[PDB]
Amino acid sequence: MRWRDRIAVLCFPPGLMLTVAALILFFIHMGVFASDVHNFCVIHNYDHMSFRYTVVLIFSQVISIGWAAMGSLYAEMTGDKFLRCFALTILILNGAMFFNRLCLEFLAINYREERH
Amino acid sequence: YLRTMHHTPGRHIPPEDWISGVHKDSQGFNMIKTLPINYRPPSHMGISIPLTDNFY
Repeated sequence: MRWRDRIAVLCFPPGLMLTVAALILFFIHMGVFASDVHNFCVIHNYDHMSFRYTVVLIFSQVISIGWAAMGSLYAEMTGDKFLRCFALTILILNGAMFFNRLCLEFLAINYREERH
Repeated sequence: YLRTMHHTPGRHIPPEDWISGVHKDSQGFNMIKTLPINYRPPSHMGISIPLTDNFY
């Protein structure tokens, strides 16, 4: 019960701030990808997608991967095994989103607009 | 009834190969494109979201 009481009073060791800041980003991203794969597939509507924000989505997903990496090592530098088995997934978790949000792009490539 | 305006294509595709459709660009490129049935050219939105109302 000591562990929570300390950090309840005051701020946090560095690893917790970054890592959790990628969990919200993982959800904020999980929402949008769901709606985009919703509209592309179920209601088969090609209007209510991204393609107005196709860059900020990808940019953030780079941050959401990088921030997990920096936060992970701090936990592993501290060595707390609870964090160690925790963050490593969050690196691979957000690694799943990036490789999925990237295949939704090469799928909706003939459905976005044109640039060349 | 005789005054008109004409555009020379400038491509010089022979009629016989135009019927054939495999005329070669001195390299191997196809002069003539055979459109798929019920083709409609794309719209502004995407190559796969047509809205023309004209059929080819």
